[PDB]
Amino acid sequence: EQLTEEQIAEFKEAFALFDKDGDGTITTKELGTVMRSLGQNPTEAELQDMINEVDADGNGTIDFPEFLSLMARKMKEQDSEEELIEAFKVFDRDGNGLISAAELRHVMTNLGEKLTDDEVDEMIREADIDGDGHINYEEFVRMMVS
Ligand SMILES: [Ca+2]
Ligand SMILES: [Ca+2]
Ligand SMILES: [Ca+2]
Ligand SMILES: [Ca+2]
Ligand SMILES: [Ca+2]
Repeated sequence: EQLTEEQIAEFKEAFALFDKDGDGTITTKELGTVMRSLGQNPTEAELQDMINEVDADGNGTIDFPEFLSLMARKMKEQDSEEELIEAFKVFDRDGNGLISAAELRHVMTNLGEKLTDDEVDEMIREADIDGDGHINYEEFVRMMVS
């Protein structure tokens, strides 16, 4: 058990948008063509780093198996990111990109923990890097995963 025929089809369709000449490989050049379509014009050096990070057999191009592997890991990654984003948005009651002491205390109460200002301030101090007395998304993630 790993993937359905439909999943593999969608993986192939995506690979094809990179493999411009259908040779079964994505090169630095082909990756460049796609990115240039998306508004980025990376250097050959930048493209080669992008390939080297995922070309497992060090053969210089990415094959469909190599793509499946990097895709599956990116998707799981994005699942985790999304959970963190949705949580940050539960806490950032006003959406200004920062969890304040008042916001955190409000959400904690509803989460079942009726906290004092001193307690919530200590929580924030633990996570606060830029010293602004608020928890911004990076600070939230860094604490939640470490
Ligand atoms: Ca190709
Ligand atoms: Ca660049
Ligand atoms: Ca390869
Ligand atoms: Ca806020
Ligand atoms: Ca902060």
